[PDB]
Amino acid sequence: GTSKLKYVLQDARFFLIKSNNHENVSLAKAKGVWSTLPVNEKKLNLAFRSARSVILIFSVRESGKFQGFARLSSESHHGGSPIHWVLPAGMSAKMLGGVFKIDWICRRELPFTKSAHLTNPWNEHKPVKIGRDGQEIELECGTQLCLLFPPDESIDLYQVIHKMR
Ligand SMILES: CNC(=S)c1cccnc1
Repeated sequence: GTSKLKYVLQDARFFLIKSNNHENVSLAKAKGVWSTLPVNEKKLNLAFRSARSVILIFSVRESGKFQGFARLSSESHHGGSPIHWVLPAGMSAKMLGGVFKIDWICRRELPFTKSAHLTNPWNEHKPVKIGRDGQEIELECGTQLCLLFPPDESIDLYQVIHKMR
């Protein structure tokens, strides 16, 4: 193991991403990308410049689980390869902001039952599973949440560490 993981998470910022469906998380995992609404895009871009790592922790709504976590490798950009997201009913692709590149750190799931002892000070100390899309997770809570995930032995954090700057 957990030492490189702890190194990547040191002084990181953490954001809860609430996905409407599994398809979008599958796309994010396959293509290494995420796109969010402008209100959250602006926050993530600010955070990316502010901290050595910005971690997105994903949860599919109504799944009762987190599906993994990833580190931003870029601010958002426009004009790249299109992504055929399955958007919420009533939302068009033009309503999204730009695309963030992300490097997955863990593609394994974690059930909410395992995080019940973790509360988020930045959301009224409610259990960390509770939060709107884009809710920031305070450092200690976010670190402990990430350390609860099963180790993902398919991941080598060597290349992620070299991106930290
Ligand atoms: C791929 N991004 C999706 S589906 C989304 C929708 C609404 C808010 N944030 C993100």
